[PDB]
Amino acid sequence: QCVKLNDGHFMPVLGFGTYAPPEVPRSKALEVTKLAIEAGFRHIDSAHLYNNEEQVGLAIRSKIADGSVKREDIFYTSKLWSTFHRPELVRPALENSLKKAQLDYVDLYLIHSPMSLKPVIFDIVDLCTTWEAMEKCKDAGLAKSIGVSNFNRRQLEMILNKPGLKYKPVCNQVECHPYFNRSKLLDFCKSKDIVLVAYSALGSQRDKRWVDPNSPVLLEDPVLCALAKKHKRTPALIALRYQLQRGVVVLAKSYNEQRIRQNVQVFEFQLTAEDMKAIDGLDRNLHYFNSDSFASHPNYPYSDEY
Ligand SMILES: NC(=O)c1ccc[n+]([C@@H]2O[C@H](COP(=O)([O-])OP(=O)(O)OC[C@H]3O[C@@H](n4cnc5c(N)ncnc54)[C@H](OP(=O)(O)O)[C@@H]3O)[C@@H](O)[C@H]2O)c1
Ligand SMILES: O=C(N1CCOCC1)N1CCN(c2ccc(Cl)cc2)CC1
Repeated sequence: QCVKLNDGHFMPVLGFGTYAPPEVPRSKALEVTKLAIEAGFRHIDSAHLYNNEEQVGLAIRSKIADGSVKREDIFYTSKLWSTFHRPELVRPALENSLKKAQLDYVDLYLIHSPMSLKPVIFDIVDLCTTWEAMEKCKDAGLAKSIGVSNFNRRQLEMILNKPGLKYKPVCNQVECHPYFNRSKLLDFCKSKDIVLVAYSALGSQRDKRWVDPNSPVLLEDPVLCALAKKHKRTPALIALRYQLQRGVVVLAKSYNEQRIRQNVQVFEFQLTAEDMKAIDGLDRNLHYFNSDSFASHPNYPYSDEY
């Protein structure tokens, strides 16, 4: 299934998460993205930060080349890293990601984060100027659609109320799972025809660089475990399926062949209303990404949200 974005284009509601840390070789990003497409994933999420666009773009091109999919059947996202918020740096950053991926266009380009950094050392940029330059990339045909990531409600409103806005963001990609379900923001987005896309929807990869290993492991949650057994699925599948029934597009990273195939099972069953309330009962404001390196930053998004 696919959801119609607010600029007319379509986005598959299940997305492949492509991040893997440095300890993993760049060549597994190629292998696993091919397997993902083979299992039925049509939405692939990447970014400049992830240092894998060559591999991921080659995986897409390899599956166009063997006739398994057509380019228009694939929805590929890249993101504008935070060192490149100044407007004159926006289009070059995008032309860069395209050259790396060896594609003619991304389906989606995002501002990766509102926390601007110098081209831990901070920058001040007017994000409306960055956005105008995002609009120009849509007009040029470089990005079929454009959107934001890690924006809170006030930071989104700044764009939507901009004088002479040409394009609403089509989406906001934010951390979103049963421990941090972003309900209030979700309602805001729905009221504006903006799609919430969930990352770390399986509880994040627990990278010691950003995540407190003392954090509860979402996929070992007792209520999700009980629901997995009721339905004879896995706690991963309950957490993904939770997101689809709330109108959220969900990403899922996995570099394991069995779990990549398992995750597409999310289309094969449904949770009931009481199942959904039980999962709603788990919200506890736990953002796994919780670092000094973001938290003292003038435009920290989790600064609002009280
Ligand atoms: N915009 C941003 O700021 C931002 C931030 C975070 C993530 N993202 C994007 O969203 C994507 C996904 O988020 P994430 O990387 O934090 O990981 P995630 O989807 O939350 O996955 C976390 C771990 O779950 C595992 N997993 C996958 N399927 C499973 C299953 N069926 N059963 C048990 N575990 C399973 C994976 O381990 P294995 O690989 O061993 O299977 C993965 O490392 C990222 O890859 C990236 O594309 C964006
Ligand atoms: O996409 C990112 N990945 C990919 C998922 O695994 C590691 C880091 N990052 C690092 C964490 N990032 C972040 C930025 C703002 C907030 Cl509020 C939370 C996390 C920026 C993007």
